[PDB]
Amino acid sequence: MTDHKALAARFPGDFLFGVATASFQIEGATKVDGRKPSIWDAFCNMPGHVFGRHNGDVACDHYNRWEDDLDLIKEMGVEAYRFSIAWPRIIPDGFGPINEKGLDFYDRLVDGCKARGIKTYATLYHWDLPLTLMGDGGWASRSTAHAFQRYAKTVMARLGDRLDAVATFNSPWCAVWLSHLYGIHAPGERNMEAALAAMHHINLAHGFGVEASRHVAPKVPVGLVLNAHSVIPASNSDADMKAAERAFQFHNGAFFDPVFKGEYPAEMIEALGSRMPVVEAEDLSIISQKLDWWGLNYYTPMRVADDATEGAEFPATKQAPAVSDVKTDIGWEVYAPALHSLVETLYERYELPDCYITENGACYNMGVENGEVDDQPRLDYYAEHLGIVADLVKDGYPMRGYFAWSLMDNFEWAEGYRMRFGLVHVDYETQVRTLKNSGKWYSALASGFPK
Amino acid sequence: AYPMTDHKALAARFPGDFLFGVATASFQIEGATKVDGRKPSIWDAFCNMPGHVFGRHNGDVACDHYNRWEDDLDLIKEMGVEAYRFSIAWPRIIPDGFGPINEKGLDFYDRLVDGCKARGIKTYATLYHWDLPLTLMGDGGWASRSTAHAFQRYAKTVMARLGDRLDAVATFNSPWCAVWLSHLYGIHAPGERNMEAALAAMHHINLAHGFGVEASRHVAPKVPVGLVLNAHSVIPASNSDADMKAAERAFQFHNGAFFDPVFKGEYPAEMIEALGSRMPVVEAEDLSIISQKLDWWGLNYYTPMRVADDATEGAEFPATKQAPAVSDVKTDIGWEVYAPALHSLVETLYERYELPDCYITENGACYNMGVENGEVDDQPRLDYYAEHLGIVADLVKDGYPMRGYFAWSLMDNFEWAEGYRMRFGLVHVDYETQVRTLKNSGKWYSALASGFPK
Ligand SMILES: O=C(O)c1ccccc1O[C@@H]1O[C@@H](CO)[C@H](O)[C@H](O)[C@H]1O
Ligand SMILES: O=C(O)c1ccccc1O[C@@H]1O[C@@H](CO)[C@H](O)[C@H](O)[C@H]1O
Repeated sequence: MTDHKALAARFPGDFLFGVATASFQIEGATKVDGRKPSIWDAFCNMPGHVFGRHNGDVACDHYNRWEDDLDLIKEMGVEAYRFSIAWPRIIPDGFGPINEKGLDFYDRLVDGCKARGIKTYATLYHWDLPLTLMGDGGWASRSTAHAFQRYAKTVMARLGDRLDAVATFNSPWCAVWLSHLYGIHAPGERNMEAALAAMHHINLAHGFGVEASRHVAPKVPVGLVLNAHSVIPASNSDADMKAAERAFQFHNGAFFDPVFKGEYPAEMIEALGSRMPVVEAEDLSIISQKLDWWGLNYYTPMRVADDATEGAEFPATKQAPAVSDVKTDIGWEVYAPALHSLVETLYERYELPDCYITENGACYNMGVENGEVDDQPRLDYYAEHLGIVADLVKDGYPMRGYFAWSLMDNFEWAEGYRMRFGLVHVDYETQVRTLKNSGKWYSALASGFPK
Repeated sequence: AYPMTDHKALAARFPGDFLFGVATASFQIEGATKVDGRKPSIWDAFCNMPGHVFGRHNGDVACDHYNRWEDDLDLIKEMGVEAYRFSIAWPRIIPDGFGPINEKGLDFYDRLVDGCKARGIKTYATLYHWDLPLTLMGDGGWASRSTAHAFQRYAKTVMARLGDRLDAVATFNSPWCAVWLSHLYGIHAPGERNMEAALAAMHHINLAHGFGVEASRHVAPKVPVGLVLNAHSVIPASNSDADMKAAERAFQFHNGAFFDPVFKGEYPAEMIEALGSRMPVVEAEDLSIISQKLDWWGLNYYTPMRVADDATEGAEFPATKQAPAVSDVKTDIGWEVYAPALHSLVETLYERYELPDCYITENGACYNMGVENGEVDDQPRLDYYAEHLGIVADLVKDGYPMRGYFAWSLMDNFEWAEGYRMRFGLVHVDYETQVRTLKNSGKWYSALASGFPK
């Protein structure tokens, strides 16, 4: 289980261990140095969308504290840091003039990492769309993909000489369905037409980003970060099994199929295709450019059952109950085997590049007692899932690295600051960072690498 | 006694100094949404996001009034109509809501008002007709008290430039729409459905109105200040004690939310009992600022709001449901035509509230006929005007201070969630050619209005 020296023995000597973070979740300084609002600033500040109307004005104050945070990462002995770049700082209206002050912040951040021997994994888009782009229709408008194309080039032109890796998007599933169909994330739409348009334009923007990054910075390996869902049927009935496949096509295939097969899932196209935006002739060629790596985000299985309610929109599924009785403080089922079956399914179904676990972590809300944080269930979560990752390596899968999700407690989207995911406790009143016991344990594991 | 046109008989019923006008709104007619420093409004975003507006129609082109304004003023002049009521685009004047003033934006309305003065057309400006700068959504939009101060500063900036020539100014057009329809019902931008959001919008728009009144008089004390409201004509389904109570709750929520703070310096009591706990912070000076004396007010009327008690358990205040229509006549947008509801509404308001002079700022009808042989035969629109103008003349006879009337829609235009499909104009616009064609209703209105001032 939790014996780190024994766990470490199961990984190759060149395995990459990392910690990860996202711009709006930690940075604060929302109106500083030319930054303009993102769709999340708007979402937060409109009553109804976010717990307690919590916003990102301060968060972890990382914009000002970035040096201490980097020193913390070095002191933990962690080889890699994955962060996202705030489009609203770089090109504040989305289109329009470049904010060189904005590029400067990430320019210094990357330099600080280089000096400290910390490998840099940058994500171009982790949900903070500049608000002004909503004027054109946001992700529902194709022009937004070209705004992204230009943004991608702008960032890589400045950073591409030092970045160890880059990912275009993190979790299209959230930016697409959760944001435009379910109304849970910004901009909070609930419309199938809007969502399908967002779907294609995000896929297209990804393809634009790959291309742009390679024209300016060909040495930098390009990736895409996806929260692929481990879809588990409620039963072995034909009904529930056919449900599981429809769910897979809609929740995963909507992104994996275009990127890795250069097509949309056919059954999904039959049901939803007529409400999709224009797909120009070169679109799927651009979307399906070969990647150097991909990032898997995993937390919990997606248990589905057939939903035979009349007129139900594709995929016509409903939530099946948790088999495990272990749950995190946000209520997510803990079931590590669903990570093994997921990776197994994906590598059978698609031609994938090397894989990095880019997010895996757990919500537990204990704070500081006697200068320490006893977050044993988080420690246990990492041990179990890292064990699975080690199994996958054994089984022959190209698992090259693992990023622990959440360097520190932060703004957790619709949950506000109530749900803590970090390895490092952050006291929001004092901004004091406190390494948790899970973090001390992860640091012990990671410190031994590379061997 | 010999035959007389209806417009001449009608004209005899109005006092010699009655004011006749036509009216428009900036986003509905201007187009040119990305020139001369304009940044997007919440309606640009609403239009372009699939699901909110018919056909995803937007305001990019509209009637191209930004470029054809002189021709449109000439049309007004030729119609012999005394007054022009228009709105000013905040996204043109202060593109980010807060931030640098866009002089180019101000220049447009500066030249427009000069063109009206040069033509002898009286100018009635509306400062806000729903086109909030998109950037203000970053702070929460109308749900944030700061937005009220952003409006305040915008109002001041506008009036400092135009105040020497404007005949009247209204701060807002239809709070009901910007508040409930936009933040509770989800039908208008920004399309929220949240009571907490709506109550914040409610108070901050009431507050912004008061700020605007003070700002306008500070820098242009000569200009008469008003507020334009779509007061709903609430008609109970019956005189049962239960429907009667429903009608009063409906009145408090749909009208009193705005009339009580503005004209009585307080919110309706039963509404507070049900909703007060979810309202934003009301500071010490708020209601005295909101309730400043006005020089006039504008009534928007189209159709009645017929209500019955809604016994649905747990129903949110005011807990009413739609009651059946009495007339079977409807416009092409589906609204009951029922002119006497205008009479009972003005009666009700003048007995409940201490109100200044009244101008009918919007009255009109959706009918969609186009051009045939150079003409638009829109007799049902003409009949709507003649009948409602008869009600207005009746209200004058009955002792109410009705000082003027603006026919709503000078021209066919962008109709919000309906897009360009619903035509409200006295002037037809062919959206392919941008050709204006004065309709038969418009020629009739022109013949009436030209006689004034007598
Ligand atoms: O945000 C969600 O609701 C979500 C749900 C399922 C799978 C992934 C999700 O997003 C990741 O989880 C977040 C936890 O709140 C993290 O903060 C990450 O930022 C994010 O990438
Ligand atoms: O949109 C409504 O449901 C509404 C209802 C009652 C009173 C006014 C209303 O909006 C006004 O009517 C518009 C017609 O589409 C006009 O074009 C005006 O611009 C607007 O002020």
